[PDB]
Amino acid sequence: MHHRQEGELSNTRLFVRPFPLDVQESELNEIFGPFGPMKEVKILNGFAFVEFEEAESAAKAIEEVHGKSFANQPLEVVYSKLPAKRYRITMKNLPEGCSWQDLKDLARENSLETTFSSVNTRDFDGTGALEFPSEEILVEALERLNNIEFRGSVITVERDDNPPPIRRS
RNA sequence: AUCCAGUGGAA
Repeated sequence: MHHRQEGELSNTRLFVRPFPLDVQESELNEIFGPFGPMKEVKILNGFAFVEFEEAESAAKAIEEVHGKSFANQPLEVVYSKLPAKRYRITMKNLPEGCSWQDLKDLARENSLETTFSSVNTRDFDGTGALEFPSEEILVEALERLNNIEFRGSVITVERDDNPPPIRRS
């Protein structure tokens, strides 16, 4: 959730609400399936967001699904928040004194700011990754957040040419 | 009734 909204989406994401409970990507692929190639469906507790390759396939499905049922409940699909790409980079550090909370405070106390922070490692290696709202923060982070000496450790933030947004929940 | 897109403030 965020206070900044626009409601001027690319006409592709479709927000659903009146789910049963065990929907879990088992009937969206059937209802939204014949409507278009459907890039992805992100169902989660209390709602879902289907997405299409064309503004036409999305509008068509909403026009036909916002007035029927898949769970003995009246559906009322509407347009979702604005689909958007974001940036990410690979970072290295030390297996101590770190959590995604500290990399958020670290990044924001220099000049830049992270939209998300991670420390994906099984044995906790200190290494992780950082997210950015655009490339103009990535190309700066590798010069400002690079090797600044954090807690006596060292941040090796560098661009690995991040993949597209993570698929599904 | 109704908004997440790595379902996060130590998690």
